[PDB]
Amino acid sequence: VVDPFSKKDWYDVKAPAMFNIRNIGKTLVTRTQGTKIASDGLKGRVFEVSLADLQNDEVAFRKFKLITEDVQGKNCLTNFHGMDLTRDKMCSMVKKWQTMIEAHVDVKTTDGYLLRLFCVGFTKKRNNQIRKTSYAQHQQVRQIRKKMMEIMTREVQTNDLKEVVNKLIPDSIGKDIEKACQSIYPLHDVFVRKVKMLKKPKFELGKLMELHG
Amino acid sequence: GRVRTKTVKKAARVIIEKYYTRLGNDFHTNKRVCEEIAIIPSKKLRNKIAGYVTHLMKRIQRGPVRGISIKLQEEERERRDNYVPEVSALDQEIIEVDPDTKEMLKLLDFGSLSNLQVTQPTVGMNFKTPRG
Amino acid sequence: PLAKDLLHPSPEEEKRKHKKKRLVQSPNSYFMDVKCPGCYKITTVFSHAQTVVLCVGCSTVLCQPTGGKARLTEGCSFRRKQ
Amino acid sequence: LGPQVAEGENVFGVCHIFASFNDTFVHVTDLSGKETICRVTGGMKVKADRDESSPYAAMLAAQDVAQRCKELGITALHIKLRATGGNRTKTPGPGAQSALRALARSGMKIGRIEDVTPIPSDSTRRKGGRRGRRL
Amino acid sequence: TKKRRNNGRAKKGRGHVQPIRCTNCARCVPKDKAIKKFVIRNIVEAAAVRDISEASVFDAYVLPKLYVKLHYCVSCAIHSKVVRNRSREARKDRTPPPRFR
Amino acid sequence: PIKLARVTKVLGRTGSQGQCTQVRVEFMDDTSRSIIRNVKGPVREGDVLTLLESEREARRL
RNA sequence: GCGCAAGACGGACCAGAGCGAAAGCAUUUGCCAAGAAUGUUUUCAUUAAUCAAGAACGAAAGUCGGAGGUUCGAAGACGAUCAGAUACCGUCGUAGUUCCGACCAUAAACGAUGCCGACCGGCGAUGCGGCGGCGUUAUUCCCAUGACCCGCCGGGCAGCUUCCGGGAAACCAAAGUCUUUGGGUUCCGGGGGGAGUAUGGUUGCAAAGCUGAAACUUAAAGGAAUUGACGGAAGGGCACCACC
Ligand SMILES: [Zn+2]
Repeated sequence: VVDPFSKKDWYDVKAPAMFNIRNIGKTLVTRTQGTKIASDGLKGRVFEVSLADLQNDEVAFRKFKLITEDVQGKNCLTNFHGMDLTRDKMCSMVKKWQTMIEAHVDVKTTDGYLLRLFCVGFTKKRNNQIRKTSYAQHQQVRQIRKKMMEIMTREVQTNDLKEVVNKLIPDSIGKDIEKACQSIYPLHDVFVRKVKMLKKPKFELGKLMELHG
Repeated sequence: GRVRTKTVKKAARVIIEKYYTRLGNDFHTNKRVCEEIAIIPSKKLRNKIAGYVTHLMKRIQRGPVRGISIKLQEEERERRDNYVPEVSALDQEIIEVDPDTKEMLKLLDFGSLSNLQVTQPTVGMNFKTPRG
Repeated sequence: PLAKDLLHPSPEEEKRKHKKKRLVQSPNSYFMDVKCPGCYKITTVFSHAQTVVLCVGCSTVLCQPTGGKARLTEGCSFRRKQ
Repeated sequence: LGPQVAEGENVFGVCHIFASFNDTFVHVTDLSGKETICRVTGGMKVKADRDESSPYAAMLAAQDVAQRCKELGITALHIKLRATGGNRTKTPGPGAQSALRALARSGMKIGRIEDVTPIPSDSTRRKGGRRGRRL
Repeated sequence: TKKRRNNGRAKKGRGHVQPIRCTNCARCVPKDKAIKKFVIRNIVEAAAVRDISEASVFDAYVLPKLYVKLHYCVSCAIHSKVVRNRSREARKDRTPPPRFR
Repeated sequence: PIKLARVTKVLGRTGSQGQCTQVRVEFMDDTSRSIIRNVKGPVREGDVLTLLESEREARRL
């Protein structure tokens, strides 16, 4: 008999300052009723917004899970949580007559943010290759995976989550993987397909202020 | 529908092949000559032979037809087949050989031929179709 | 077919075949004569050689072994024996 | 009541069109995924268990759901079409494009199109027998 | 007598090939006996390709696709008319049909 | 609402007993919407159809 | 929508591709001990082939003991279809399906095709190793290696093809080299039933496994292929003695 959407109030989810688009949308939460507080209700909210909504001229087939953790009175400040490729680019990549090279590490940032850098790569049929398939032998796909876990541990352990997501916007990791690993087997379309988030140290308020500027 | 059986088409084909000079485009003067050439049991077959003939005479202006053979085309094809050009297409002053062709001619002691102009061989060994 | 000459195969027809499937078994290997540039000695090395062949004087490598043919090191030139 | 913004800007909710053959769902939700709005299924329109997944049953499932959020001022939607997946069929139900077309003809706008259906790396045992659905 | 030369299968020189289900019947047919089919169609049917584009807040927004791989059984493929019976001499011709139009 | 239409080209005659002609239908609002519909009755090219629900799709019954 | 756990399973990449004695085997990483093929102007110098007896491994199911039980699930209970269903269909669901210690030793365990050896047509691909060669990429340019491209050699799983020859044919480059019959060697069949039954011995906790008759009973059982006919198999086509 009562509309529950009268007691709901809106908030502006504000992205961090690593991008060009700062405000990304709205959210809904009920008001506080004394026993519970609406900041706790809006605490565990993830936001799987794509990259074309955060930067203008970039690609669109990448995603970014964004947990919000600060509310500032009609201002919801969010933090980077995870990364993912869209499920159309993934199934577009996987053809038949080539190999898929998978890799993952549990790499650690300098502030303590235990990430998990998944990876994926595919071999490249040449320009004049009459031959039908292009697979790779087992020590070749073990040496590509060896050079993958090298670079996605030496590009993360030297930094914290400031510079890692600046590298993740043009995806410099894959553009270094293929450029480093042409000399083993030519990789074709190599990305980081997922970034998870294993465990986080306790939140400090002034640090997220630096991430929004 | 209106399909002409083997009797109409066989009779029309022979009467074109033997009497092409008298037949033209008018169905009526075709009927008046198809009843003076041939002995057809009468009209409803006579007008069907003369109609396929009137459809078959229009088909001869646009070229030959794969059945009958008439001697106004088969003299023009004969004068088209006895056609030699003035200077032949095999009289070329600069003919192009490969490197390896010149080696075969040197095996046949024809390395002293002057008209041969050896081309640069192809840089890539790329000739097979891309299987898959 | 049906009139070859088995007594007299052509010299390219001999070299195509397996070394045991020729008319008489000929080996496919040789003894080279490697000259290390940093030294002045002469050490006779088998072509399809196994574990490494060191010079006696300079005590450096000459050829590390491979699958079929032992590859020489850099600067090591060789002139084939007869 | 609604987002206090100018109407030239387009706000965003996300709909999760769970298309199956038992019925078709339309579950609009905010961008968080937590506080949802309204869930107008395909089965709520016609009272027939045979017609619970018809392409007309999603024509009317995405006409009423375009009135509750237009009541709250939502103008552009995010679309996550989902077949039942898992071990069952990973091909979408027939009442999916009709529920998109009824959402795109009711004045509402679209955002992203994305296919999140549950596909496993590998899963448990299928429902049927070894010899299968003998029918 | 032997109707097929490869026994209706692609097993040539191994002992056991793994069993997978059927998509419709859910019947355990071996992996090189399932009729396979790869579909690349648009996620929204082509009648609603204009009306998805007028409601686009993005400009020249691309259309995502469905990529499922279908392993039909042998019994229910011929029932579903995806594969058929051919002649005794058309049986030996394993070329794919002319889909390119 | 009700929408008035036109006929571009008749496609083929479907149905259980061949009672339905299937027709490629243009609208009259200068629209580029060439919908396909199921019409029962005698149709030639250049008719003026009248639909009640102008968003339905052509199936085969 | 955020988490937590539990056990199961390792897609797409996955091929008429790879390895394995056969059953059989796909996520990362390390460790441990094996192997084929190739290369060799190493070594021993007949040490070999096939095999009674005897022996190792043996999918699935099942039986003794513990551990765990996510899905699925014999038996069982319900609901429906049905003239009738004690079945197909749908919902629950014990033993089982998973882990380890014993047993069991069978399958459409199949290529329905014993192993070793020689000779006998082509063609294009493919996997692994070796050798030779234009010319393109990367390791900044050079060498070497990788990725290709063009061949050659060896051994593999296969394919197409053919008046090699066989075959009752279907078909087979082996199922050829066979009345022009003899390279070595193991197993094993003798019209159809009774019957893989009865009995005896042996193995096993049992379930069962191995070995294995006769009395009687029959004039056919059967293999390939042809021509119809039939189909609740498809593709097409037609008829107001069909429909709309
Ligand atoms: Zn099936």
